[PDB]
Amino acid sequence: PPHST
Amino acid sequence: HLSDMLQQLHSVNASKPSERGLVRQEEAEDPACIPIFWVSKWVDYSDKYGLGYQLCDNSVGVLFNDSTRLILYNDGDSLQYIERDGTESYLTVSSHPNSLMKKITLLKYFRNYMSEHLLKAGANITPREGRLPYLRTWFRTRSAIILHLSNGSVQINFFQDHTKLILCPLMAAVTYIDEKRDFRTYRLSLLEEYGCCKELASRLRYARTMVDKLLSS
Repeated sequence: PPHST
Repeated sequence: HLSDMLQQLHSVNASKPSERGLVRQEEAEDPACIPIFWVSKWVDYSDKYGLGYQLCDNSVGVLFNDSTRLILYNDGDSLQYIERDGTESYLTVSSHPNSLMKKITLLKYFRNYMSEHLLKAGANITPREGRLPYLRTWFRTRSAIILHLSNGSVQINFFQDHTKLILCPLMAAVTYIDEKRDFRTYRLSLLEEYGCCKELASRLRYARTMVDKLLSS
């Protein structure tokens, strides 16, 4: 899923 | 302290920080005002559970879709459960609290996910010395993710260039992480006297727009 760098 | 932060941010934006003859940004630095906490990494599972994140001290927390939150301290066993109404509770995993097993399980799954797939923002920065804060709320825009901590800090992670802002109204400061991952802290009041650059000024301008959103909610 969307996540940080 | 969100109201106090709209004050400070306006004052500096109102002084046209970069619209100065000679900008002496480095003179606005204040090493003592380095943050104690900031979000290292995060994972968005709001689709089914909620949002997971890691603080710079390696502790991990999660904001569930039911408005409750759970934090696991860096000892790997101490917890802090906050119900919607803000009702804090201090427990231990090893105490095996039935009512929370499922959420503990989920919390560790985020920990494992972030631990092998993500970088730790601000890894090259030692925070100053200080209870643990928790994520109050958050949201994203086409251009960034905004995170509001319970200690009053507001963090903004920009998508395009990976530049970050960490604002604190108690210290009335801001820490700016650039695209080189350089890490600096300025005292808002001083940035108002000595000024600052063009890219730092616009970001702070975007921050006021984000704080406005945080207050209107």
